[PDB]
Amino acid sequence: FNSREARRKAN
Amino acid sequence: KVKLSAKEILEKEFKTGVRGYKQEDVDKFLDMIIKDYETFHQEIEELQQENLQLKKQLE
Amino acid sequence: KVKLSAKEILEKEFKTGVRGYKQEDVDKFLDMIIKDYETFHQEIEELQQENLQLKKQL
Ligand SMILES: [Mg+2]
Repeated sequence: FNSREARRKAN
Repeated sequence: KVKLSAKEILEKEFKTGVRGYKQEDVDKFLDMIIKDYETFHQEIEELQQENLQLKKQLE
Repeated sequence: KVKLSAKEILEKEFKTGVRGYKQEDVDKFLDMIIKDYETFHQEIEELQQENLQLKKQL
């Protein structure tokens, strides 16, 4: 993941 | 010196609790801070390299 | 270039949820980030003054 928000969404 | 890094801010996991800050709000805000850390470090490296080249041309 | 600032971080309000990131932990993390913004600006300002003085010598 290159961003916190993209990790948050995937989780 | 500097305490955090862009990588450390990216990978930071906060514990949760009742009435905690909404995760989306915090993560979108920290993503902007992460870009800033990258900008800061690139500018410093650019300036440190210029500083070195100016010094070499003086001697 | 730079999007935020010490003052913009202090002023930032976050919505809360039934659950969310623990407010104490987020704030203490933001406190370190604010200190880093100060350190970055001081480092950049020192380097700019030094390069300016060097550029004058050439
Ligand atoms: Mg996952």
